[PDB]
Amino acid sequence: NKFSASTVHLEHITTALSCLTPFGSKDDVLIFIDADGLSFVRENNHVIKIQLLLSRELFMSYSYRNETEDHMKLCVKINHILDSVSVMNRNSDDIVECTLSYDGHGSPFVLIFEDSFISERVEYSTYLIKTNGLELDRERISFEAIIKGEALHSALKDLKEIGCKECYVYAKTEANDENVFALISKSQLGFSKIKLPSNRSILEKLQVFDGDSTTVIDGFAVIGFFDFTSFDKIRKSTKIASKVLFRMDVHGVLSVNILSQPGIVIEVCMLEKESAQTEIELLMET
Amino acid sequence: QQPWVEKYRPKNLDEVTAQDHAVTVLKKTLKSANLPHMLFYGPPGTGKTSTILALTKELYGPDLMKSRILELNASDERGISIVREKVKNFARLTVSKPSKHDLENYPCPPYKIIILDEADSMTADAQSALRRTMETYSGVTRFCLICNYVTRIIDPLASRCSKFRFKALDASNAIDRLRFISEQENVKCDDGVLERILDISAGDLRRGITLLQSASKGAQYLGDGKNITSTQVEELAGVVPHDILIEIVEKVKSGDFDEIKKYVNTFMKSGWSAASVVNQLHEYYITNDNFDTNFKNQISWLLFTTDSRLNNGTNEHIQLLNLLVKISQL
Amino acid sequence: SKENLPWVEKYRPETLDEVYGQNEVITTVRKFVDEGKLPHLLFYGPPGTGKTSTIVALAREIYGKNYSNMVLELNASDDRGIDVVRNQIKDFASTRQIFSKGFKLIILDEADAMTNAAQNALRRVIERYTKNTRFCVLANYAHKLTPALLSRCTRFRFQPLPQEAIERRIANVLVHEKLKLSPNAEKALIELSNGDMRRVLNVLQSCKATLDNPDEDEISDDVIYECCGAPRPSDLKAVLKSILEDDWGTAHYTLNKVRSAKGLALIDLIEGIVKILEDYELQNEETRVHLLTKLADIEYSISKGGNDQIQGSAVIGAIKASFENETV
Amino acid sequence: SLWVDKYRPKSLNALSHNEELTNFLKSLSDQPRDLPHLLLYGPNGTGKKTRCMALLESIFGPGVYRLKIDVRQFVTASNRKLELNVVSSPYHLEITPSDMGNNDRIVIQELLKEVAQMEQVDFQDLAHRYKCVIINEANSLTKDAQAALRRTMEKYSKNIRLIMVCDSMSPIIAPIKSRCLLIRCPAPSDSEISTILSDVVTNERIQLETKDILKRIAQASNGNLRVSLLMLESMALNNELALKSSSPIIKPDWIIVIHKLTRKIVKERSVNSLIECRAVLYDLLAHCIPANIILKELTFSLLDVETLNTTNKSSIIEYSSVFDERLSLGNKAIFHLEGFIAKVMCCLD
Amino acid sequence: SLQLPWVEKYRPQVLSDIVGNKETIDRLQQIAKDGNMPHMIISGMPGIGKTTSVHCLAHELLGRSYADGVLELNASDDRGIDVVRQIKHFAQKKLHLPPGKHKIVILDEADSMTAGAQQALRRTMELYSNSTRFAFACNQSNKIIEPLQSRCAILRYSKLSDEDVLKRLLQIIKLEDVKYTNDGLEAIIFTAEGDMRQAINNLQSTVAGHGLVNADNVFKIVDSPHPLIVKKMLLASNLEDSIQILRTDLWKKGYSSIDIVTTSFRVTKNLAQVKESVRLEMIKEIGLTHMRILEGVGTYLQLASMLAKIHKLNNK
Ligand SMILES: Nc1ncnc2c1ncn2[C@@H]1O[C@H](COP(=O)(O)OP(=O)(O)OP(O)(O)=S)[C@@H](O)[C@H]1O
Ligand SMILES: Nc1ncnc2c1ncn2[C@@H]1O[C@H](COP(=O)(O)OP(=O)(O)OP(O)(O)=S)[C@@H](O)[C@H]1O
Ligand SMILES: Nc1ncnc2c1ncn2[C@@H]1O[C@H](COP(=O)(O)OP(=O)(O)OP(O)(O)=S)[C@@H](O)[C@H]1O
Ligand SMILES: Nc1ncnc2c1ncn2[C@@H]1O[C@H](COP(=O)(O)OP(=O)(O)O)[C@@H](O)[C@H]1O
Ligand SMILES: [Mg+2]
Ligand SMILES: [Mg+2]
Ligand SMILES: [Mg+2]
Repeated sequence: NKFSASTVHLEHITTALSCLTPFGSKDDVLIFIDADGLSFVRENNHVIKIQLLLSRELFMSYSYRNETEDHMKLCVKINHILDSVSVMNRNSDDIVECTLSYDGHGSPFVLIFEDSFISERVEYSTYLIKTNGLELDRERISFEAIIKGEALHSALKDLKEIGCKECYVYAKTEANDENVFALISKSQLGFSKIKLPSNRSILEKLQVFDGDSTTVIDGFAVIGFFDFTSFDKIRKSTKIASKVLFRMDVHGVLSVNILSQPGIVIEVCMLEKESAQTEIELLMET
Repeated sequence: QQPWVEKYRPKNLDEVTAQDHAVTVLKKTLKSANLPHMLFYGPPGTGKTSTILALTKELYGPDLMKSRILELNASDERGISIVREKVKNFARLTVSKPSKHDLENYPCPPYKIIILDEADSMTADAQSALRRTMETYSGVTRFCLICNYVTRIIDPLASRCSKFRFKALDASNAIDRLRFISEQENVKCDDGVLERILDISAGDLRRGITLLQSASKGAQYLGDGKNITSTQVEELAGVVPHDILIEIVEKVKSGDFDEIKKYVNTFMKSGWSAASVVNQLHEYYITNDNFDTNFKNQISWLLFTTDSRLNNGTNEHIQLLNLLVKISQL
Repeated sequence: SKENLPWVEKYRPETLDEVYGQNEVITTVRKFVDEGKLPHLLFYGPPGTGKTSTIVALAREIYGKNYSNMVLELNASDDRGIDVVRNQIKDFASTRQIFSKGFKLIILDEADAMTNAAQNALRRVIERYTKNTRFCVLANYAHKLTPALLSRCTRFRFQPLPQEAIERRIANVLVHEKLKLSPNAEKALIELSNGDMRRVLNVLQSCKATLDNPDEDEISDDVIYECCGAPRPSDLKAVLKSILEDDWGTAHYTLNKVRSAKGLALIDLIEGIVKILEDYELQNEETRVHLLTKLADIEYSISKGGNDQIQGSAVIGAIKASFENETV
Repeated sequence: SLWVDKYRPKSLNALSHNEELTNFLKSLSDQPRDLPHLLLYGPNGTGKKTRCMALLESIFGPGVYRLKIDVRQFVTASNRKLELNVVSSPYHLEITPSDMGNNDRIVIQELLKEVAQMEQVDFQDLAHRYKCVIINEANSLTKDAQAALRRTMEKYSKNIRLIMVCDSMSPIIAPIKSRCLLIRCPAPSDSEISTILSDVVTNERIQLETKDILKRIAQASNGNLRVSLLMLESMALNNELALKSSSPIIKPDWIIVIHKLTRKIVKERSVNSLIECRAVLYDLLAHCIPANIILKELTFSLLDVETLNTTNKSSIIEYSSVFDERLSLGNKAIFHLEGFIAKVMCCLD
Repeated sequence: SLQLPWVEKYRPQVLSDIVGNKETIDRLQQIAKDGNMPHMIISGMPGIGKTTSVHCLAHELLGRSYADGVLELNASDDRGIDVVRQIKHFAQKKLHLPPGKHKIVILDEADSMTAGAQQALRRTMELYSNSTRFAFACNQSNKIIEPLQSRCAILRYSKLSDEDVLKRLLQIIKLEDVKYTNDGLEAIIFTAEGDMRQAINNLQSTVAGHGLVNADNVFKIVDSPHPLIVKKMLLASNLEDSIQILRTDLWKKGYSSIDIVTTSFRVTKNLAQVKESVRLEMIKEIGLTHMRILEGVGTYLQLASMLAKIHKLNNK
């Protein structure tokens, strides 16, 4: 078997699968197999992409005896996996040892559930491969904000409750410790604003650059016009996030980094709309 | 056991008679791996389904077929939704890993075949939703379309599919196969028989083997150990006897409308098929030397119109009577 | 890899250099690409003329390694309803192109199969995000597209491929497969294609498979006619001569013998005779009308099946009838 | 019960109106294991269904006439719940897909496919091994249910066999006819119908006065045995258990209505007459009488008028053929049924 | 990668740059200045300025409040009854506009809206007529329900003439300093067929391909409208010429047979100098050919037979 991974903490992979649901629920899923860990990649409409990673440390056994190629790529549907694991989690209270397996190209993705009495085995059919171009430039970051998970989840839930057809993000740090970070929404209520606090427990670090990630300046704000349909795709991932890192460059790509508690790392890349700017500035100067 | 049609079905590509222009190409495919998209069209009972099944068996084998073959026919739904999801998903599937036995005994090409039999019954939208499915996944999936009327296949789809026409199986190219079946079923026949069967069965070997099976059943039942004669096969087929045809044409020569009306009324009670009597009248009237060029020119169109009307599913009493009245007034 | 592919897909052009026959449109789009402005294009023409190849090669010379992040290709194999247009296309157009290669491209292959609601909704997506995206529409039937959609798209017509382009591409295929083709065989191939590259490639593949020794063995016209199952020119001329001059019985016997010699169908013979009839110098002008009407009826009936022996006699009668008014 | 059902032959040896066909059926039933798919075609009421049931008895032994009705329901492409009566036997099955309309496709693709998929093997299983399904009125299948049958009865023929009864095989597609053995059932001669009626009156008390009235029944029935027995019972009930030579040959009401229509057409040829003809045609169609039969009977009543010359009759039959072709490839029957009449009275004038 | 197409680069921004419909454009300018713009329905054919005039009207009318005053909805946006119940909050909004000015709701492509949406639009147009005004723009006015057309002033835009197309082409050319000749511009107008957008696109394509706008360069990349070739084919005297057109200018040029049949139907509907009996016979023959084409027989012999039948019914 070119790849084999065993674990009993099935809640982690369950949260990995429930964090992949927001990006459509009946479509194809890319799984990258490498020595470092197990990663799921999903892309929607060429505008947003998620990338979860299950590290080797999450499995007691992680062989990867494959030698011809450094990384293995397979494409399997997500509806099949969801519909299977949904009925498999009927007796999840039992001590289940999940076993992932993949024998190479042309072989199905195996998912064995052993309870020491019953060994359910499922072979998922692998499809042809149609996902990196949607990555921010690391030398062009205009703002870098570290936000707590609970606050961001609450803000996203509020924006959902307000409707929030369109969304805006602000990143301004003035001369003093005036770190301003807000999530403005264009909703039925009108022009609503959710301002994150400047205190260090919610907003640990805000740093605004001149599109080079090296020169810090104050008094200038970076504006991001995002469709809330794509912005709500990170709500289910922030629900289990300890700290969330926000990064955006001048090309209009927002990279949400979510770390869970080791737990699971979630990377979401989001594209910016064409594009109200003066209205944003006037509302936040007010 | 089983009907001789489902008992003498070609198992390999060497048992497919009368179609070498396509079987040779499909055999050359076995050594190579560049099988194109195929469009099999021809008259009914010419061997298209048998040819494709034999090719599939020879390419994959019984074990790998269940994973590398998808067959969709008119007996299952093939709407736009099915075409856009199920066929697309099967084309998108990865080629399954062949076993060591399969690799050591069968060529095992690195692609799968989607067989769409009776594709003429598919709607135009469903066929349009196939074009890019075939084009994009051509290197991992192959398509075979089976139909009887090539016009019912849209031009874009017919362009991407290699066209293989299956010839009609007449007495000059299928006599050997029917002889083989006869000698392997111990069927005794007179000289001339097994050729009249193929003449009655115009381009159809399925019917020329079902007729032979029925003749053999009856001959075994009667139990005199005598050969099967042309009369028996003709009667079993449904061919009108020559005396009845001569009476029909004499009535036509008479011209009286009521005489023809009453003879047709008493003839339709015998249950004879209108197509068969029309065909026999065609043979008589065209191959005879007692009629002028103008008579034949007019009657050819008359028979053509009658046959076209009959093929549409119309009353045979009204069409036969009209044809005979018309032939009486030329 | 690319050696186990059908010749229709193995020889798909990758650059605009390899697209032959369509010269004016290729020149115009190359100049459009170089000048940096690309309008909303609409490609129209018969199937297998090189529209998809042309647009894909253009979008590879316009983007490059990011041809997968800048181009959104939707076709008939994908659902393209009102919701799809309102959500997927709208979100692809509104988002930014990461500045990569300027504008983004949307290729709508087989747009003639799209519903009228989707085409009507696409009108205000084409002309609103034209600053960020350019739409290309590929269609074979222009009557299925709304006039408004035709208004906002630049129409380029893909003509049927001329003889010279077919000859050049056949030479490329031959050199790449180590094959030999006689001039008469090339004539027959270019004539049977009817301005179609895919038919040419399929027939050439079948010809290669037909030959015993694909190398050292040439593809004569006889091989082409055997594999494609078309009547020889001499057969059509002989059948026509027998119908015109000989009596009914001799004409019927000659037609039957010609068809049984190589298992020729009746529809191909009808088409071949139709062309010669089209060429004739008729002097009554009712000959032409009767010929066309009767033979079209026969062809339609054949398309629905029936007695294949009644239809041949019908053809002979139609010809004799029409060519009796010529002498009138 | 009716005399058509009470005296129905219930075996292959009880058939007495065609002996060559009975010999052929016996030959088919001698070795039931390799029985092909059969298509019985011939005039209506000759006994095709009786012959099929006799053959099924001969192959599966007695047990096939114990019919019971099963209610089977489907759903169309959309959410249209549909019902089809399924009369079944321990050894065979009978359905009438034409009774459900244009949606016989779902019936063929679900019921027949399900029965054909089941092997019927009973602990390592001619008799209760393969299955026989009878398709009544195979002509009315709408050119698509016949497409779904091409593979159903070719791939699963090991555990199912098809025997369909159809009057005429013009509307049946060529692929369906190719896969099946054609069995022709000619109509009985008047002497055979007279003999059958004589047997019935011998087992009954209709108290015939002359055996030249049974010949009149046979001649008036035009070779239809069910109709012949129906008239026999009719007269033998209206005229008491007594059949005098003056007894009136009873004909169906729609037939005499069509004859009245014919006489009206011959007499009156005017627009108002055309409207009254339309009213009568609508009344006939309100009784679910098929339009092709209406046209056929109207044409053959028009051709029976002694006051019409040969040219008028030839024009009538030509118009009948043209409008029958139109009716076949049509949606509303009234248009063609009215066009035929209009042309008829435009020609007779 | 920085240039915009000439269709969008030269889209008029003021009502004075909208050629054609002289009287309608003057009326629109008067409404822009006076104010009190009524409910309007703007119909016409593609490429005449039905949206470049409603947007210009809204601009010149609202002006600085063109962001909180113009609620633009089109087919690309969802416009169900639920949306019509976005159109209610916008109407209920109070904005301090100059005297005589009203908010504008530009419902582009109102012919594609659902009937429930229109039945609710009536409620909105009835309860909030004193603050906001609705400007429907469509291609066929009959697709808007009569109760909505009752409350609106219908303005029908006619086809743009050759002079108003030539004037705008000359303006665009002087702005783009391209080279031309009279015959080339005449050919561009001829192929435009009353379409300004198509004329601009053809001029842009000709300039890009060659640079000089003459007849040859225009006609080698832009084809003469095929409806006119269909009309020429159907009006031929003898069958030789008609079949000759059908082949050379329609079959070998790549036009599909079904397209030819549909165009022939429309041409026959709008044909002149032909008797009604002849016209209906030609309609019947074209319908039969359309039936044959749709059933699968898309052959040149069917079209030749159709032309033969048309000639046969013409000469008698
Ligand atoms: N060339 C052939 N050699 C031998 N048997 C043949 C040949 N062609 C047809 N048959 C026989 O014909 C019967 C049916 O043939 P099929 O190929 O399955 O039918 P078909 O060609 O698909 O016609 P359809 O399905 O109506 S289009 C089988 O019993 C075959 O054995
Ligand atoms: N001009 C050309 N030069 C070389 N090969 C061509 C040319 N046109 C077509 N082909 C070949 O024909 C194949 C099919 O043509 P495509 O361009 O893919 O389809 P198409 O021409 O757009 O026709 P439709 O409308 O999509 S069915 C290509 O993959 C090529 O192999
Ligand atoms: N009257 C006009 N004068 C000048 N240019 C015009 C005029 N009308 C349209 N255009 C041009 O056409 C393009 C804008 O098209 P529109 O006016 O929006 O077409 P339309 O009349 O709205 O037709 P529809 O309904 O959208 S298909 C631009 O390139 C304009 O320059
Ligand atoms: N050989 C026969 N002897 C006596 N009655 C017969 C015979 N054949 C048919 N009949 C009568 O004809 C009636 C109807 O026959 P039916 O099965 O309806 O023929 P079809 O299937 O052609 O309509 C039956 O009720 C039966 O009594
Ligand atoms: Mg078949
Ligand atoms: Mg294409
Ligand atoms: Mg508009």
